[PDB]
Amino acid sequence: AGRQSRTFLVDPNLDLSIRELVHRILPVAASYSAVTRFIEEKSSFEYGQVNHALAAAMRTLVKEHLILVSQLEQLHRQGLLSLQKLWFYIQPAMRTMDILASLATSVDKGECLGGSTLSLLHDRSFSYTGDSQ
Amino acid sequence: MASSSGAGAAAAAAAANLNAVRETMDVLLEISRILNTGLDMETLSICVRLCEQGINPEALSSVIKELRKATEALKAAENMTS
Amino acid sequence: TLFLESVQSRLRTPKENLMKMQSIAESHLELDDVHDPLLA
Amino acid sequence: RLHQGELQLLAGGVLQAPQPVLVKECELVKDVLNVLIGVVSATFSLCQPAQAFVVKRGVHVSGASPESISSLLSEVAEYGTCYTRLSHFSLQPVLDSLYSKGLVFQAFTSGLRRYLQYYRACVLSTPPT
Amino acid sequence: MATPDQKSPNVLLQNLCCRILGRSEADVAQQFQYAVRVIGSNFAPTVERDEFLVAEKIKKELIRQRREADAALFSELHRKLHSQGVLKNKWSILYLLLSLSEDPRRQPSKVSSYATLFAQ
Repeated sequence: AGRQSRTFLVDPNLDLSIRELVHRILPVAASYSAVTRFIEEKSSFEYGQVNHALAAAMRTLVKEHLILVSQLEQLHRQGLLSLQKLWFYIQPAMRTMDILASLATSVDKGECLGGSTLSLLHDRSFSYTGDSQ
Repeated sequence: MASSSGAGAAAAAAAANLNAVRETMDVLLEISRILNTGLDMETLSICVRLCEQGINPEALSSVIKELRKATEALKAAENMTS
Repeated sequence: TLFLESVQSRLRTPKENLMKMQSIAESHLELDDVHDPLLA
Repeated sequence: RLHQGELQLLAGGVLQAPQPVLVKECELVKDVLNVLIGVVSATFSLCQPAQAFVVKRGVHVSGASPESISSLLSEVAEYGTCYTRLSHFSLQPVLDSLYSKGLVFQAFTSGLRRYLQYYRACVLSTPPT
Repeated sequence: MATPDQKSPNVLLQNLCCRILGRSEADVAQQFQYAVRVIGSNFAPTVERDEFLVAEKIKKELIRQRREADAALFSELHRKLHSQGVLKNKWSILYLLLSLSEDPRRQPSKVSSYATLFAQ
């Protein structure tokens, strides 16, 4: 619904610990989907060169994220990933995706475009004074 | 969310009452031993349950004496047959 | 102690933990989480 | 079982001792690991307001008394409760515009998240054997 | 709340007889009948129905048996039992315990095998 993170329904017959881990990781997947959607839409020329370039950089980072996710899938195929190991490995990805989703949502709420997109990015960078990444 | 915490406390209170009862039963067993009553843990527990039910101590004592004589005759027969 | 040693002798009578923690973290911590050395 | 029956006979039926449910240890270890992650198990249920595991009454373990096993499991459940509640307290995630604790508190919570990550790593490092 | 199936006094007495004799319930049928006859007989009221009076009588009896330490221990245990309040009929249990006390000093009068003749 709107520029919100995707919500997920988990099968109720799953193990409570598995279901909770899924619900904890799904926020990262929703944030990734939102960031990728913003990157792919705002990369159009109509969004202006500043917003287009920001979206393009986000798209490149989304591609790197997809590579990372494929590597995590491969690790899963090897059976070397436990639920605690999975949670730990997604924790950095969860935080990065949450930061990206917060930036996307800030641009979307401000309808930031071009120079306004640059303003939103600057304001987010000031908002991330505690988050070096 | 609150309700789940109460059942643990209720269970703990019930367990504490049971432990107090167990302690009392151990005290009674010790008293019986000091009194040389001859009751074993199973026999003492049975006697405690029977006493809780109101049995007259004079009748109970006479019954115990007769049962002890019969048990002694049966134990002597069992030891002679082995 | 000197007496016991002399009697036996005459009678012919009778950082590594940090490295382990780092290996444990590498085996169980996600690559991106910086180990905190005081916490480690 | 004999001793518990004797205790029930002495208690004259008033002490409704919870029926000892014999569970295999190779399962109790799983419940313990779940507690280490704050996860409720078949023997331990999570009291949501306390974020605490509650032991199922009448847990029997082979080779130990169900009361003593229940005591040990109660201590373990208390440890799991502490882990889960501490995680929830530290889990206050985002310095959203409603975050009034400031950046020093936010950084503290980030360090606490790192600590809890290390704790989770240790828990996962615990061999189930 | 289904108060544990406290089997009727007859069944409890049968279980007690089986435990005391070390035989199955089926082997104690004559003893069970004897027990039923005894239990159905009118018994005189106990000499003392006061918990503290019963404890004092027990202490005096132990002193008469030259068991003064046992008398003190009995008085202490009786005080503890009275304070615990778990037993509903303290006087009855005290009377039972007094009736079941045995003097260690009196050499057991070995029951002549002849007593078995009346057991049948």
